[PDB]
Amino acid sequence: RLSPAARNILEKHSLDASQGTATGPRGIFTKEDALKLVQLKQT
Amino acid sequence: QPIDADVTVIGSGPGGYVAAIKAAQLGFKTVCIEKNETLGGTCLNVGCIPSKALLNNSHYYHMAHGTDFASRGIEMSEVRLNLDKMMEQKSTAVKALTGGIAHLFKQNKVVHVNGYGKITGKNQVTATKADGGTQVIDTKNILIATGSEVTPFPGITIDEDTIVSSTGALSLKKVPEKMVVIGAGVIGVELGSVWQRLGADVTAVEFLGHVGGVGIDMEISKNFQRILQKQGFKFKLNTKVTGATKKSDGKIDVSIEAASGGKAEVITCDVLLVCIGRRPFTKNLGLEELGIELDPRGRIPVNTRFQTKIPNIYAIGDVVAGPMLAHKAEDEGIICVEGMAGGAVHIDYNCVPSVIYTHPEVAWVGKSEEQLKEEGIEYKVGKFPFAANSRAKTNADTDGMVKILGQKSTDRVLGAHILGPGAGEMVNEAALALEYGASCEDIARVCHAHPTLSEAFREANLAASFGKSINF
Amino acid sequence: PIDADVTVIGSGPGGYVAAIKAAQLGFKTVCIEKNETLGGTCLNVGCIPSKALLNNSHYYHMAHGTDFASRGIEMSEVRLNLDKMMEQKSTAVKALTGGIAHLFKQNKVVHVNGYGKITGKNQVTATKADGGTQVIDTKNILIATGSEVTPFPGITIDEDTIVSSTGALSLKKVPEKMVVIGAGVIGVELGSVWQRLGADVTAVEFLGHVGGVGIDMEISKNFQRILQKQGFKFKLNTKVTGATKKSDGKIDVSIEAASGGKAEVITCDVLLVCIGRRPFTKNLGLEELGIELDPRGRIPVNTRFQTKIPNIYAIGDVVAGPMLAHKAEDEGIICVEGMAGGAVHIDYNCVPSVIYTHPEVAWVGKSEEQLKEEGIEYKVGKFPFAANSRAKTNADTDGMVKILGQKSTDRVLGAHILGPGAGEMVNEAALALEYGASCEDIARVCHAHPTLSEAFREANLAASFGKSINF
Ligand SMILES: Cc1cc2nc3c(=O)[nH]c(=O)nc-3n(C[C@H](O)[C@H](O)[C@H](O)COP(=O)(O)OP(=O)(O)OC[C@H]3O[C@@H](n4cnc5c(N)ncnc54)[C@H](O)[C@@H]3O)c2cc1C
Ligand SMILES: Cc1cc2nc3c(=O)[nH]c(=O)nc-3n(C[C@H](O)[C@H](O)[C@H](O)COP(=O)(O)OP(=O)(O)OC[C@H]3O[C@@H](n4cnc5c(N)ncnc54)[C@H](O)[C@@H]3O)c2cc1C
Repeated sequence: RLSPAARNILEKHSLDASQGTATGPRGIFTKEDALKLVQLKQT
Repeated sequence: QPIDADVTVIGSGPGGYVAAIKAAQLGFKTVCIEKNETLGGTCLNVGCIPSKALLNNSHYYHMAHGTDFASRGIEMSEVRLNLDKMMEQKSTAVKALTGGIAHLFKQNKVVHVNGYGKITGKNQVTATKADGGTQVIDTKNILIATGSEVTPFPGITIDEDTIVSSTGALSLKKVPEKMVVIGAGVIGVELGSVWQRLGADVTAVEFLGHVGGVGIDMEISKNFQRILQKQGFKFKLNTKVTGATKKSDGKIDVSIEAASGGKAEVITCDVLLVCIGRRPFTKNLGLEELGIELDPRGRIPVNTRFQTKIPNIYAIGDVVAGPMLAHKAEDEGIICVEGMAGGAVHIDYNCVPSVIYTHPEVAWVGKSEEQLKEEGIEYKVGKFPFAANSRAKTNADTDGMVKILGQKSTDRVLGAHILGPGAGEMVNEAALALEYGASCEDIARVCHAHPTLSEAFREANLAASFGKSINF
Repeated sequence: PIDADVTVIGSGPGGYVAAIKAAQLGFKTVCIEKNETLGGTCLNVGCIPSKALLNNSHYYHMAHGTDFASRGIEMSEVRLNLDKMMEQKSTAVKALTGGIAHLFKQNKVVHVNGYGKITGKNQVTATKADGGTQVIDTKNILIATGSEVTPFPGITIDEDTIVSSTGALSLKKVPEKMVVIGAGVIGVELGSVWQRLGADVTAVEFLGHVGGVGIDMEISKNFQRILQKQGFKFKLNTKVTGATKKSDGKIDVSIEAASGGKAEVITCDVLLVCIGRRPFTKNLGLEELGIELDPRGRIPVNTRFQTKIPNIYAIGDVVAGPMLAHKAEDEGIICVEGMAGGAVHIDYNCVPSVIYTHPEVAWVGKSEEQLKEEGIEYKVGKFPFAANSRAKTNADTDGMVKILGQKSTDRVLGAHILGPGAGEMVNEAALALEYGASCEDIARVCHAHPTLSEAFREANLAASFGKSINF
């Protein structure tokens, strides 16, 4: 379950949330998770 | 004396003005062209705004003139209607909001060009003023947001005097004794209710068998209709109009029949409101000489980035497919411009809410039971009547309910339908939940302020999830 | 003499909700109430009756004042039939009390009428008026005895000229002048009600802001400013030294600066005393069971709402936490669930607060002050209702939405709304916080146009992206 914006961020950088891990309330892939992948990739 | 820019937007309505502003805020040298005297388009000048204002004022007039205020100890001499003053409040709000967009343009340095826009080259648009004045704009991108117009009814000529479109209906000069409305969709029901409250004998005639337009949940539509009829608003569903005639005394004879033929009858009225629908406006935009062909409905085909065939020319809002709603046009205008700057562009239309601003209000988002059944999706139903909600009962405004549709096994919220007090605002909590792929459980968990109408939404979700609510 | 699995003492928001969920989870349940009706404070002399008067007085003001005239709704004269207005309120209360009743019948939750006293770790005894008594043996005991009005030292409330919120809600006539002691939520709502109905009202508050605890300061000051414009007067940073009944039935209230000096006297016809409320645990048997209340008179509980005796739980107004009806209900639910073997959480930073005046005020999460105090770095997003389409079309533009988000994670820390629709709008915020939403998340949620909620969307946007579209 991607959070809106997390979904927006992942699309903008062509990333698949599977690559990361959801760190948000009740199994949500938050805007922080999305950014941790854009970072922990373009790192 | 040409001028240039990165993005030129044709149309200053919900989609257009919001796109122009966002474009500028993204750095794009932006221009917005508008042929009418004011910005804001349909919604602002003859749509959402004026209609919500008259809906608000007529609702209050009804509360004071009827038994509501008396039931609360507010006793009055004689409640009189000053229609012109009621029209003035509406006009003042509209004028303030139009002035606001002009100011928001200057603030974000969006260049406002007055005139009729016409694409005269893949990277050029020519605005022509009424006086003949011309202005050329060479642009990298062109954004089409020309919106919509009233769909005429074959054989009946709207003149905005006794035969009106929604525009003429928003400005009548006196309460008509009797009014007939062709079409019981959102716009028709709203305007019909406005005049019914003010004293008109109102009847809406509709081809289909339900009111509220496309997508409305059937149970919701039927309950809504029952309430409106109890208010005095009449309906002739599964009925076709075969023609209308102006009479010797200024009245109008509208001839009708059952949709399937037969049961012919005539109903006479002082004002005939025609609102069977609205359609994409693209008149002399120059789309032909550019090879941009419309679909059968007259819309401009576009991809997920809102690009037309010619990749540097986009289209959004009422002029393209999807719900013809203001917020829909705004979202598209926003993601389109963000898209021009490399941003994502995926927009889930299943999360666009619909609202009918009558009283009771109706609002919904997601899918109706009919759609779930059509897609063969197995589901659970959660219902909670406002008559069981504290704030609603305290306010003595208890019509309707909140109906939640959940995926039979994943308890995921599939649809939220609201008929009653505050439906309009409440549907946004619903929208946000869908955008998060919420489950009935998720919502049921959230602590909602007591007493609030939203508790009906929370509890309907609990009844779906757990199978029982607390207060019902 | 009967028995059950769970016995709840008190049928208010926390009590009756807890009782119903219990039977709904298979627990044989009994609920005991001393009053003639169920519902507790909120339903009988609290939330409900006050919202009814706020609603009615607001409509009275729109019709009696300039609002309706500006809309073409003309009336030669508009007058108040207070009895009738009071009747609408009580008709509402009575309907809702019968409702709780019916809900107990429906969920087979047994109702015992009497003052309940915990006579043993697994026994509760209730005593009626006539003198009779009912013995209740239970494995579990849930105490949701709630609260009572906090009295003011030196001034005795008689519910005549000197009333508490209970008396203020049933006044028999509009007082020519009224003094309110305490400018918190309850005081501001009740004083606004009477100010609209025609009373010359003044609230005296020891603290320097109206609204109670936790309310954002900027929100509190804008709110105050609007109420004063309405004619509601305030005496902040002021102490009430005493009050005296006068020859003509009026009341002289003597006041002076909080820090000292500038003594004055204000005469009124009715004195509303509402400096606070406190947990009610009188003659419950706790002093014998070894249950030691904390200083403020509250029952100390743990995460599972357990007391000293693990089979005895306390929820709602009797325990710490915001003394709100929904807070009481949430606790009563998670407690019962935990009892049936379930986890129990409740982030009190997600329990909203609403002020039902007009403009309304509502918020959830943290205020600017709490953030500064906590050392949390943040950013601010504000959107005035004056720029919100629906607000403007309705010609009801007071206020704004203010969003607070972390300077770096863009996470939503708190939301404060002052203006139309705040009360319902805060619940969209509560949902957003429960998902750890960021400002961008909300800004990217499609909101219907035109709705007041667009103000919330645009505020989250100005905070997330730096600027909104319409302002
Ligand atoms: C009576 C009524 C009530 C409504 N109520 C609601 C409601 O409550 N909620 C809701 O969501 N929707 C409502 N709608 C629909 C809503 O108004 C439209 O969905 C919305 O305006 C679509 O926005 P748009 O920007 O695409 O187009 P529009 O706002 O229709 O038009 C944008 C602008 O394009 C301009 N334009 C067109 N061609 C040219 C050209 N060649 N050169 C220059 N300018 C041009 C037009 O003059 C116009 O100002 C209502 C509509 C009506 C008629
Ligand atoms: C004027 C006013 C307005 C308010 N407005 C709001 C508002 O808008 N929003 C909001 O959230 N909160 C509001 N509140 C507060 C709200 O009413 C309380 O937070 C809520 O009632 C707490 O619920 P409770 O169940 O814990 O306790 P209560 O409802 O206070 O009490 C529960 C019950 O316990 C019973 N009881 C106690 N001891 C015994 C015993 N020994 N035997 C039998 N029965 C017993 C009492 O008689 C009572 O009925 C308002 C309060 C007042 C006074």
